[PDB]
Amino acid sequence: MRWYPWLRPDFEKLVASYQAGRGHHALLIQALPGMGDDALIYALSRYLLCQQPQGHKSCGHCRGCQLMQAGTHPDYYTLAPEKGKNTLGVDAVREVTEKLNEHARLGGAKVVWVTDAALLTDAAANALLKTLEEPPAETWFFLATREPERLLATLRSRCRLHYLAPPPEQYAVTWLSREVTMSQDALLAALRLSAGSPGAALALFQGDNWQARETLCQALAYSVPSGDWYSLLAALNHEQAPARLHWLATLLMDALKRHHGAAQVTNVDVPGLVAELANHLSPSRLQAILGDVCHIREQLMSVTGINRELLITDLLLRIEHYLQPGVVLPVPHL
Amino acid sequence: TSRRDWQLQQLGITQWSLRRPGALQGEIAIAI
Amino acid sequence: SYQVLARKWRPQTFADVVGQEHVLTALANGLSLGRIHHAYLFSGTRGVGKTSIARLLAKGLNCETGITATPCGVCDNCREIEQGRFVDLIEIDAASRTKVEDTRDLLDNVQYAPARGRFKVYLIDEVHMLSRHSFNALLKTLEEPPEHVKFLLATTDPQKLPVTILSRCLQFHLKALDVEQIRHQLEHILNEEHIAHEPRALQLLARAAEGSLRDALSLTDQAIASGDGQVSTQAVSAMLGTLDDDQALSLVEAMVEANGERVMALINEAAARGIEWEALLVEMLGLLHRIAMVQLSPAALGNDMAAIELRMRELARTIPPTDIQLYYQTLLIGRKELPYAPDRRMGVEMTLLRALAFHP
Amino acid sequence: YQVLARKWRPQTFADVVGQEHVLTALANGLSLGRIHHAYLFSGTRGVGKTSIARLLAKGLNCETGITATPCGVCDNCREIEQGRFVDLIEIDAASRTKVEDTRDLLDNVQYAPARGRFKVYLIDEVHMLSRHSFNALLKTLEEPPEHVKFLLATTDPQKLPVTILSRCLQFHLKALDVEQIRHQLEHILNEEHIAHEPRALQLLARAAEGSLRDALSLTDQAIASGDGQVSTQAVSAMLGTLDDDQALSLVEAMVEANGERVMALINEAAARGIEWEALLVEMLGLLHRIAMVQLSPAALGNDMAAIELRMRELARTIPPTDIQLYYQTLLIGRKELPYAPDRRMGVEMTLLRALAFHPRMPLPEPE
Amino acid sequence: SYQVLARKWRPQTFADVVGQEHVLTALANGLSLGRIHHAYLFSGTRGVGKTSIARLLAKGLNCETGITATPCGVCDNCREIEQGRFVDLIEIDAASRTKVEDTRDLLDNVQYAPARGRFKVYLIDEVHMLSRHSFNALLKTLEEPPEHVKFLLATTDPQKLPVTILSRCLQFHLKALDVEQIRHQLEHILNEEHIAHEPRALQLLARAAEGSLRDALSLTDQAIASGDGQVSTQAVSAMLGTLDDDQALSLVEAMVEANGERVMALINEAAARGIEWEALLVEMLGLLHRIAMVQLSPAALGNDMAAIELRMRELARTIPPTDIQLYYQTLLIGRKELPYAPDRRMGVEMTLLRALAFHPRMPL
Amino acid sequence: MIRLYPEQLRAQLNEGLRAAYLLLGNDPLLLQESQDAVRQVAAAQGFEEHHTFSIDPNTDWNAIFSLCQAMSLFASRQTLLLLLPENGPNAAINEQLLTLTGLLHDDLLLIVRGNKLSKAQENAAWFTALANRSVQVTCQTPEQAQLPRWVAARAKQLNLELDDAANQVLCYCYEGNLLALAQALERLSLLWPDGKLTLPRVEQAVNDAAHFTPFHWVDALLMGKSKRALHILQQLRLEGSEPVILLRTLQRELLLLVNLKRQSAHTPLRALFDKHRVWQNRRGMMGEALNRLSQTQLRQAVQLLTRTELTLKQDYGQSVWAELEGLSLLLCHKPLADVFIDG
Ligand SMILES: Nc1ncnc2c1ncn2[C@@H]1O[C@H](COP(=O)(O)OP(=O)(O)O)[C@@H](O)[C@H]1O
Ligand SMILES: Nc1ncnc2c1ncn2[C@@H]1O[C@H](COP(=O)(O)OP(=O)(O)O)[C@@H](O)[C@H]1O
Ligand SMILES: Nc1ncnc2c1ncn2[C@@H]1O[C@H](COP(=O)(O)OP(=O)(O)O)[C@@H](O)[C@H]1O
Ligand code: ALF
Ligand code: ALF
Ligand code: ALF
Ligand SMILES: [Mg+2]
Ligand SMILES: [Mg+2]
Ligand SMILES: [Mg+2]
Ligand SMILES: [Zn+2]
Ligand SMILES: [Zn+2]
Ligand SMILES: [Zn+2]
Ligand SMILES: [Zn+2]
Repeated sequence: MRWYPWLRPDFEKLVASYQAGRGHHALLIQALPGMGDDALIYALSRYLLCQQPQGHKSCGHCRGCQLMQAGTHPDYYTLAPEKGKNTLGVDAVREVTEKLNEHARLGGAKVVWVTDAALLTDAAANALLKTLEEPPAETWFFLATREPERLLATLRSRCRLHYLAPPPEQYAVTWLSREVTMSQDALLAALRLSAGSPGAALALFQGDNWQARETLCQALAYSVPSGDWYSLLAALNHEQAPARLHWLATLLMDALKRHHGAAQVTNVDVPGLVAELANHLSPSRLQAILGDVCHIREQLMSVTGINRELLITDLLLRIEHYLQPGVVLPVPHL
Repeated sequence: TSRRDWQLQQLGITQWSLRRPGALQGEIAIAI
Repeated sequence: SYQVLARKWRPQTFADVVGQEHVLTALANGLSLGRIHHAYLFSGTRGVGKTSIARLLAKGLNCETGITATPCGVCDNCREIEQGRFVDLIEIDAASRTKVEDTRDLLDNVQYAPARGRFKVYLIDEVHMLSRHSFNALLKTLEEPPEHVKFLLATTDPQKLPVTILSRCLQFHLKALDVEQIRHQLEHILNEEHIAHEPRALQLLARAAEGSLRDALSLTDQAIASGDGQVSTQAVSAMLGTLDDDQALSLVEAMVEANGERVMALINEAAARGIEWEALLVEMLGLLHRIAMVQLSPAALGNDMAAIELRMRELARTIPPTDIQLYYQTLLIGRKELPYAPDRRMGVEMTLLRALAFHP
Repeated sequence: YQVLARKWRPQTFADVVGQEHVLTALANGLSLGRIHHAYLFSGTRGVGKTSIARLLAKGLNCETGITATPCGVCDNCREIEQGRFVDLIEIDAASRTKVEDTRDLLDNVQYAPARGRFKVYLIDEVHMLSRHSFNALLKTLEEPPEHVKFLLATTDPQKLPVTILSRCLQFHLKALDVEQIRHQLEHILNEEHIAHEPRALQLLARAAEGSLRDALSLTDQAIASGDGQVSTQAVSAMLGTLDDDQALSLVEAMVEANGERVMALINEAAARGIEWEALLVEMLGLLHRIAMVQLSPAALGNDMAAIELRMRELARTIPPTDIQLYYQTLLIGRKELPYAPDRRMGVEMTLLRALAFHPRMPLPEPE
Repeated sequence: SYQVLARKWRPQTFADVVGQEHVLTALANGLSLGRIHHAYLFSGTRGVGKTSIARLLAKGLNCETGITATPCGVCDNCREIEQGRFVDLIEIDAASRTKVEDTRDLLDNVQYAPARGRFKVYLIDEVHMLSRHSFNALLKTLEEPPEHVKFLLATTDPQKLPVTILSRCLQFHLKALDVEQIRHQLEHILNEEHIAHEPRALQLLARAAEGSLRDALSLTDQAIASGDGQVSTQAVSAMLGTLDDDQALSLVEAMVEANGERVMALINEAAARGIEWEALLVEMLGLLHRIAMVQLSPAALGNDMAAIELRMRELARTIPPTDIQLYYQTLLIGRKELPYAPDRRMGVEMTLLRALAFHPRMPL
Repeated sequence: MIRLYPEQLRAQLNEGLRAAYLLLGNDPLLLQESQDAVRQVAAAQGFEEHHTFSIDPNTDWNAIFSLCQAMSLFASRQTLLLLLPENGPNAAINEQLLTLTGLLHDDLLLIVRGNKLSKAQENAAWFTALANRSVQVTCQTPEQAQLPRWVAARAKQLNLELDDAANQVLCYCYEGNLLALAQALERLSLLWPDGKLTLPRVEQAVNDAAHFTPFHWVDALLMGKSKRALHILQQLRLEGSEPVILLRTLQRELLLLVNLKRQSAHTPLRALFDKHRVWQNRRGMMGEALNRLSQTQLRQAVQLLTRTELTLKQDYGQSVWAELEGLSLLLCHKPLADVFIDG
């Protein structure tokens, strides 16, 4: 939970409202992963639960600060999925709602934090509406999500939206170069792959994901000339399949844009691969493959219990079939 | 193929043609 | 402590509601004529006043003066109902009480007489979330309730209710509020709150509301919070990311000319400036619709757009209507799938690349 | 004051609307003396399963004797009407679905009736019973005591076990047609001394599908809206149905391929503020009706007689392919309506698309 | 009154049982030779005579004359068993009594000698509804059974019983009664009851029975009620039409032969009763898929569709595969477009019209 | 620990009586016969007391321990029988069984019934504790290849004459269910005292009660027998098997076949089988499969399987069995015009 510099302005705004008492009881933060929205929410929660606030920061010595540091504050609630599960059920929401009715142990504000509103099931989202509309006095809700459009409309209408804008590209590149050592092209490509959000690129670099991306690029470079797309299975069949599918889609989009003629491409560190993709494939086939890859990624991320290997194998065989002449290509439709 | 047919295909509109016109019982007057 | 505009300005009288004239007239006529049903259902979109009207009806039924369509608002029953602590008004949150056991327990107590009021009113909210067993258990008592109980149901998805339940109650459908009504309500609220505002900001907020008054109030609260306590045109435009300049016209012209480099450059510039992609797509759709409209009749072009008439007429004359329809369909498809793409910019680029292929 | 649905429950076999076969079978069985011990009633909602069951109970337990025409005036008939008859045990299976309740009920079946000659168990919503409850009734239902009768009513018969079905006589009630519903509404309104008009009653009957409870609820709502009267304008406003003349004129203008008339009609509708999705639905319905008329001359119903001739004209002129093309175009337009910038904009774009691809007179091609 | 046909005509002798020769002959031979097992189980469909045969066997075991396959029917034991007052015959409705405590008291009576019978017979029916503890108690009782007690079990779901219970009893499976035997039994019953009837009505009732005699008797009672003391072809046909619920196959047959009037009549009949249009489309799609599979291989059709086997076979043999594929695709498109149609009924009608008269145009 | 088959159990019992007997298998008939033989021998030896318990999470081990510890005034030589769960013993059951084996006496005869144990189950403290003083009888249902010999022997020991057609009918109707087949033989003997069992005689008193597993269906698909595959699928549907299990079992073999077909263009099949760890017996059938399905096929099958999986998972459809039948016919050499494949 690092505190990034670009969170300084936004915080200074939000807390200001809470100083004047003009604070909405339901705040929804829209931010890409790695933007540090969790740190902002934690800072706001610490400010709200401090018994002796000074300025815009908690004192750090009152009983509330000590309990927050120990992580055993009675009036602080967190709604997150179980360790083995992936969605947030309705039982937890109901228990939190029933617990919110009684008075606070320390006689102060009560803070409830939802780690990710996109993981709420339909039943949980519907159950939360009544509590969110008319919460008891001195109760604050914090929600974070990537795409507000994915949330329930009724739930969305009850919240105040705050959007975090990623910093400018040059500042992000300078910050990344300061944090880690790498070539400028690699840093720029990592930043663009993460939709311009710093920290996500740092997450890519610090881990072994870069080696996986290099392996995928080599496999695709081998496959494109020969035409054996089945060999990519080993490079895609993994628990992190959506990210690799996104990388492949980005490569296809870069190749298509290069064919059409453009000055900016997401993958700036691999001109040869995109050049080969543009040379060896026609625009219609590129569009069809891109659409199929996006659809399969969405199916993998959405459907629960779906088999990864079967879907990837079917996708690769379908792409190989599409590469054959005289095959009707899919057309988007409602 | 015809330009209009291709445009209708892109728009997602399917075109239906008579296959057993004797089934219809009425003064369809399709031919003019 | 502090209450948001949505909670503060909940209507407390039949004359304080906006729109929904037919429902109010029907309820008033029913109350006046003495024909009172035992099962009312309210359907409509979100934030249209289903719960408000249900609470107003409940208050009118149990008023001390009598069964009237104009509650006094000063007797003990009215005040207690307004405060939400009235004994004979039982409000159930069906979204968290879906269990059939709770429904059976509730039904087992209908035989008891009301404590203070002349009727025992049950207000079930989000009734569409109940289980099948709950609906089946309700059916029998809902058909023939005792003489001293009433049922009020509010839902936003009436399709999910079984036909048997729908057959047993009088249904009232609430229309989505018009832009003018929302604008007038916002202006009245701001005037009562002593907050400076401008007509264009109100127009933009009403347009962005999309027929929901709760959404309009939430947007107004956000604008007030983010605009140092003042509602101004620039603040609202920045919040909503209004296109303002004719970027959409240039983008659609580049798309029609099938010049990929120009389209990509414009998209890159827009991304650098950080605009909202949904607004861009909506503006492009509007421009395409206007161009199609002008082709049918030259006079169809609006007078408010008397700044780009030459380019619009050039596009209308040069492009056949079928290509306009194809572009409109492509942009609609792109708008539909935008939230499901890995990134908004990626989805917009995919849509534009697909559209660029419709050129011989 | 009292709700029409509860006030006008049939109390004699002559008051039942339709269901001729079931009534005839029951009357013949009662007259001949061949009475079973397990009856099942099936049908859609609000067709009179419970009413017929209660009438059968009255006939069985009437003081005069076992007759198909209950007097309706003796103590037993009045108590059954008021729901206070001891020997008519009415069970709400939707509420008591547990096997313990079924066992408790079965433990007291051998005791003689208190006052009547038969003990009648009327189980409603029997399809909600648990599997154990269903299996616990097999032997008692197969061989009940002499003075015990079972009456079952449900709207979802296929969920019952086949073993249960094999043990009872099945009667399937059928949905009522428009004529019967309209006649019943006319009779009820005449008895209630409420003014009405034929067109309003026809609209209410058509909007109620084949359920009388829905028709009565709509009648109550219309009376409330009309302030003590049932008027065609009030019912039309309540149902949100536009005049068929405007929709037919729009369809004719679209067929003729004259954009000016279509735009004028759209502007006129916008002046009133006609719902646009309803307009699309009405146009689709008119096109479907024209296609059906092309298929069979007798497809057209009586309610459209006012425009029938006009419809026939289209059926004599428009080829089926053009009708199919228009229907598909409007269906796609409705499909894409939610994502358009505005409903008016979406409908206008759909109509412009239909005009552009007109089979005979497309819009002029640019030079 | 006249009683009920099902109750009045209980088989009181082995000769009165219709069919089931492979079971009755084996039981008679076992009784004659003295080869009697400890536990018997009876399985089959509904209304095939499991309980009747169990009661007949119980009567035969404890007859005064001796262990014989032809009970006299006149001694006191036979009359008491027929009337259900025999002390040594204990009939247990396992469905009503499932808890272990209820079963324990009944099973603890095996420690007392019979009062007035050679054997102490337990007839447990609906035995598949017992709980695990009840099954354990029954197994413990069956492990060491006294020589003077017999257990008779009847159920329609033998797979629900534990394998341990199954392995310790001899199982007899009853078959369907077939059309001819049902018709003969109905004719005999009506002749005994002095009720006018016609051959066509009896054939229709037997065909609608679907292998169950109790269903046949119930339908006969309903027809007699409808016909006002008489069984006639027109009355039975009308009654069956009222209960007819196979509009999908009739619609498929009408559509395949291009008969619009029949299609409209079937649609009206389906709309007369409460039906789900999407369910009807799904049923039609399933029927078309089954016909295509049968065309691919005759073994595709199984015993689950024995009722409509002939019609499906005829459709598979007559219709070319291409027409079946075209209809299947048209119905798929119709199901896809149904939600956005002006009405469900209108959508179904439009799809049926397109299948009848129109042919889609495919790209390229 | 001694290892035996049901036929040698009586000979071993005649040789002597051990302390513990383990009966592991999936055939109820053989398990019951072995249990009856063991109990009869024990009763002959002087074991007139028997106890039976069911192993489950809600089990009273205190009663079993008290029975083991306590003595008897006159009724000594106790026999204890345990019924293991279908899934098999777990860690708690493992330690309970170890404790029980610790409290073992010469006058207590232990018998255990359950399904075949795996290597993990086999490698347990209680299992190894009984290794030196135990005999395990394996009771596995014979396959279709060895079934007719078993039927002929069983008929022979009952003094009956079976024709070849009657034997084939009995094997077909009661495959995988030996209890039903034995009861059918007993009923046939009762019906005909002379013992002459001809084809028309047996055909009258036989019903279809076969039992199968998904592996049988997959093997039938590999061989290419449409009738057998359809019959097995119908039986599985009647039983109530989970479609997902069938989908996974078919998926494994289908993906293996796809990979082998792709990589067999320039490699001998024997090397591929060795590299993929294919069992020697199966290598036959797999081979003919690769000689019956082309590369154009095995892609339509994969597409149909993926579509069926998606329909089952997200759409919650009820037409899974129809798609399974279509895929079964597709794997066999049939046209399968592809309108149903959505290809
Ligand atoms: N018809 C109306 N007139 C005035 N205010 C309204 C109306 N409908 C909604 N509102 C405003 O929206 C807020 C929420 O409305 P609500 O009662 O939740 O409607 P719904 O139950 O349809 O969501 C209220 O606090 C009220 O201020
Ligand atoms: N056949 C009929 N004749 C007269 N009224 C009917 C008929 N069917 C339904 N109704 C009206 O509908 C109301 C509800 O019917 P109900 O008893 O609920 O039928 P069901 O049990 O099938 O729902 C009744 O009060 C009655 O007035
Ligand atoms: N084989 C048969 N012969 C004559 N009548 C039969 C036969 N099977 C069933 N029935 C008739 O069906 C009725 C019910 O049979 P039942 O004993 O319930 O069989 P099950 O126990 O299989 O349901 C009996 O009254 C009997 O008249
Ligand atoms: F949309 Al609501 F209560 F918030 F009906
Ligand atoms: F009471 Al009903 F269908 F609503 F029988
Ligand atoms: F009594 Al049954 F099948 F209904 F044996
Ligand atoms: Mg509400
Ligand atoms: Mg009813
Ligand atoms: Mg029985
Ligand atoms: Zn502090
Ligand atoms: Zn008041
Ligand atoms: Zn009377
Ligand atoms: Zn006798």
